[PDB]
Amino acid sequence: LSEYLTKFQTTDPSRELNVIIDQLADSLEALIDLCHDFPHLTPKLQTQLSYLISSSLSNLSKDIKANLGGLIPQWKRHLEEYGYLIQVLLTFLQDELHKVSSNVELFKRDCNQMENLLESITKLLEINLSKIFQTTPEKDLFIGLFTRPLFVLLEIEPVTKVSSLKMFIQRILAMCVKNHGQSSSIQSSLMTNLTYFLHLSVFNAELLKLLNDEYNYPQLTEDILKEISTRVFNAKDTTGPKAISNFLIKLSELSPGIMLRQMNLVITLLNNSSITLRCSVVEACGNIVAELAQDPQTMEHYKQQIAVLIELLEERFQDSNPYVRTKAIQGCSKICDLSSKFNKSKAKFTSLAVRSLQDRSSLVRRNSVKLLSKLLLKHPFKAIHGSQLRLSEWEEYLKGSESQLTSVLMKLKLMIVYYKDAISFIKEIHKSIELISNLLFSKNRNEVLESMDFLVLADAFDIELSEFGIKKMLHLV
Amino acid sequence: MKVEELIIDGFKSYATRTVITDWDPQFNAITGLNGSGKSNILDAICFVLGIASMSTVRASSLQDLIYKRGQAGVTKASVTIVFDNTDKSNSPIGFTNSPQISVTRQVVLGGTSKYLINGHRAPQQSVLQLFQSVQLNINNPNFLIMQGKITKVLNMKPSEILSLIEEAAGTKMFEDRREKAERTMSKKETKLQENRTLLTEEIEPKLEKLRNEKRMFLEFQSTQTDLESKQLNEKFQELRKKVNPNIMNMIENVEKKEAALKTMIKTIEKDKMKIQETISKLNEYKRETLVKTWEKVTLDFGNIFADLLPNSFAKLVPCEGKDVTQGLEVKVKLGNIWKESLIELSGGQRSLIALSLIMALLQFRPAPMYILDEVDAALDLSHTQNIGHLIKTRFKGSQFIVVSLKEGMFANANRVFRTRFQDGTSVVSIM
Amino acid sequence: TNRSTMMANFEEWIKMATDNKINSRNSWNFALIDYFYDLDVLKDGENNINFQKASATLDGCIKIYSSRVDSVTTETGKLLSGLAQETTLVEFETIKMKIDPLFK
DNA sequence: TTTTTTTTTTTTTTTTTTTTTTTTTTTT
DNA sequence: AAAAAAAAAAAAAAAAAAAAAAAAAAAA
Ligand SMILES: Nc1ncnc2c1ncn2[C@@H]1O[C@H](COP(=O)(O)OP(=O)(O)O)[C@@H](O)[C@H]1O
Ligand code: BEF
Ligand SMILES: [Mg+2]
Repeated sequence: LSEYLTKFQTTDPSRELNVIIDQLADSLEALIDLCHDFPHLTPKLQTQLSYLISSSLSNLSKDIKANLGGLIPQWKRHLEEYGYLIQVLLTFLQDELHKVSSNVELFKRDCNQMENLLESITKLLEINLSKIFQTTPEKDLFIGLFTRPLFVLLEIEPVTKVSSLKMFIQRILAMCVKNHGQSSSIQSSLMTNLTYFLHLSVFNAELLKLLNDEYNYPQLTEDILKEISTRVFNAKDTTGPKAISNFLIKLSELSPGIMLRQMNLVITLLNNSSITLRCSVVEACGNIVAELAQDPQTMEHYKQQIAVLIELLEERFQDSNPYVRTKAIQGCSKICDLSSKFNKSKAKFTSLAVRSLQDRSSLVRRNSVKLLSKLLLKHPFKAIHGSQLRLSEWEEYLKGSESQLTSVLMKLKLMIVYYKDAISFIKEIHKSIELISNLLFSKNRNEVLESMDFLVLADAFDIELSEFGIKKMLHLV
Repeated sequence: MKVEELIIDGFKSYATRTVITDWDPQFNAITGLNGSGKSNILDAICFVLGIASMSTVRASSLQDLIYKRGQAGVTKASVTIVFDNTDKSNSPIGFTNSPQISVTRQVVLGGTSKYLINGHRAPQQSVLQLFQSVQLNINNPNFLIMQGKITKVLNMKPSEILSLIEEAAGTKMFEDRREKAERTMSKKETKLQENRTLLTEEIEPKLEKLRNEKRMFLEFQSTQTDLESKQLNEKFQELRKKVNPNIMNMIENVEKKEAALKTMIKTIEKDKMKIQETISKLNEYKRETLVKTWEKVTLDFGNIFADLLPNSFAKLVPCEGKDVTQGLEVKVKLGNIWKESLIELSGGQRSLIALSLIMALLQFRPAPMYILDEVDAALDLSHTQNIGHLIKTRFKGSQFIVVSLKEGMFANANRVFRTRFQDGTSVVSIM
Repeated sequence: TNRSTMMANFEEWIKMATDNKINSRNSWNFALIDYFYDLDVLKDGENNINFQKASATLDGCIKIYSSRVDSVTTETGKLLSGLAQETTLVEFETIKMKIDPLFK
């Protein structure tokens, strides 16, 4: 076995193929010799050989399932040569598959025999396989024989693109991490793929989501998050940071709750100078809060975590670069687009937007004005007493309430607090409208268009100073 | 190239968008009063080609090329030129499949020299190689004569005459590009040496460290299979410090990537050697190519000057003791006696010599266009008429854009553009 | 029929080099340096060197060389990244920014 | 209609090329 | 004594490359 792996790593057939078919339905060496010459042997017989080996492997898996002292060593040995042979098949198929798409009919043929071998390998892996390999090193080597070719194949981009093969590989890895106790090896392989490639972050995120949701196993993703937090990067490549950022964004958008557990340590990544990493962290926090605000049980469980993530979201508005501020503005926009609680956070967002309208970054200005527009569109002060706000009318109502002022006491207190909050919001909106009318004369076409849209929305939601901006817009001719 | 239309907007006198078309690809002449804008049209044509010397076309900086500095309302100055790629022989190497090529240069108070090719933003370099590939190298022109510089042609240094000769047969566009390639390769070798230094300095000790970590695992594996007693368990617990259970896959990946890096480095060195050898053989060839070009241009120059003036001759010779590659000078013979110094020649004679040299260069390899500004300033009426007739009849080949104030050349001009300063700006009309 | 394929590959590679579409990813796919070494491609019908084609080949070779150097550099960066295993906040004061139509 | 890919266009940072003086020099 | 070429270095300005956002065409 070990000598066979050492040799393999260091390094008219049709007549014998029919003989092997009949025997299966020193012959062992003949099959290996036949399988060793795939690059030269015709593509016709390869399909039949792959189908035959898949059928034999499925039959043996069914026999093992039916059975479960017994003939344990014999079955273990037979599975060992079958695993070696399927590894040889996988290596020879990824050979020239790396060559193609680097023609297309051969690509379809190779992919089809690949899904056949994937069903065969899933049928193999579905069994417990624990008692037959008593020693952990033997099990580790046997399953590495299966997994390493899978990662070498995932190195190829179309393999990751094709959904059937992607799903089969994800299922294989999920079953492994769930039952064979190889979380460390799988995590190391995934981290190597992430640090060496850019097209596997989405694959890793989807695999982690599948493992979590359909196996109740968050340990692998928690360990991956801890390792990502503790890693350090060099300035020259930035490809590792970019892949990590993409993986974090995808994981946040898919499954936020599980990653919330390790986000406390993940936050430490913000101290790095990586623009991509900082943007990914802030966008991940925003996605987590946005997709966790839906579940009242989730708020009741993670009030403190959601509060600290939101607080970091407001605090990250101050940075030298504009990109993290822009990502924080999108996070705030998602939060305010959510129809939920945290009117205090909404008021803080309003204050931050009106304060940051004067940023030197045109992108940040555009995003702040868009945030203010969405705030105007979905302000909480519209459930009762209409949806139109006016300074004089609100002041008159506040004065009337003050003049009129247990149950009645608390009702008046709540009404006064609501009116004061509305007055503050309207004053902030008036200041924002004045600043946006001043800023409208800007070079950026997108900025001008979005400021015009904000002014139109403000005029529609009748405001005393809105006509001012309207005149400014008339002046844009 | 056979330019067919020219668009000038906000450039010097032409403040309004003036589009001039119907360019006859045989002989185009521009006429008008003093200050009408003919030289302004030539300056606009020079602008789009990518001229760098600002003092050349009557200017000091990029701002004064706009109608009235940054003032008077006009803020941007754009010049657009459109050629014809019907003939693929005289076509850009990189744009043979794209007919009707267009080049636009725009200058703004804020921006600087924005270039568009076929509507797509392109760098200044891109248009530089685009125009150099069609012999329109305006930085060292071989077809461009400004106003008042016709009599100074014989006053240029022998190095500039050598550059003029090298502009033909593709000898130019090669010295500067080899120099730039050498600079780029020298700069890249610094980075290559840096990567090699990090490869041989830090990565290798890590290689021995991971090899030492590899042995530890081979033993620890046996220890585990026995454990699967108390002293062995204690030893196993104590040895769980540098076990690195996933050392095999990581070390295999590192070795594979290092092998790939070494192969790429070796192939890079091989490519460098091949490029150097190719450059050596190429310049060894261009030496003899320059020899042939010089001989042919000298013969054509002599023939043209003999034809223009019946009792004169001219030739191009190397220096007194230096070879051809050092420089080239002009020798003139009148009657049966050679002239030791060219400073005693007449202004008309100097203009005729310059025209004969330009026509010899055209006869060797005709440039796509030839632009002349006040070429007949020091020529009499008879010589002006003879030059115009010879351009119309015998030379042909290329497209001529000549600014003339005398009837001699534009009387028989195939196409005539007349300029008037009408109202604040300049307008161009047919005939 | 190798001549036609070589000419087609040469034309497409020169077009790509002119278009500035050569980068680190496609560096080890289009090797026109070999065609530069064999100068038969950049020759006319009279065994003469076409210097416009020579300049195009030199430009392509230099661009591919630079792209390959960048690829080697980023691979080395990846190797050190895989083998290697504050106060970014700034006060907001520095973030301040600090009649034409009718007049025109 | 929804999503992935192309590509084009927005700054920001760094790179390349210009033009300034500053001396240095030799033949008449 | 006296007139004009010429090598040399730093400051300013044009310009290219990196990186992300917006817009149009294409496949499921
Ligand atoms: N930057 C500029 N802004 C405004 N006017 C200009 C500028 N440069 C040149 N002009 C005007 O354009 C005219 C150019 O005349 P020109 O074309 O040289 O006449 P000709 O073609 O007869 O030689 C000049 O009279 C000058 O006053
Ligand atoms: F100086 Be003369 F009129 F050629
Ligand atoms: Mg003039």
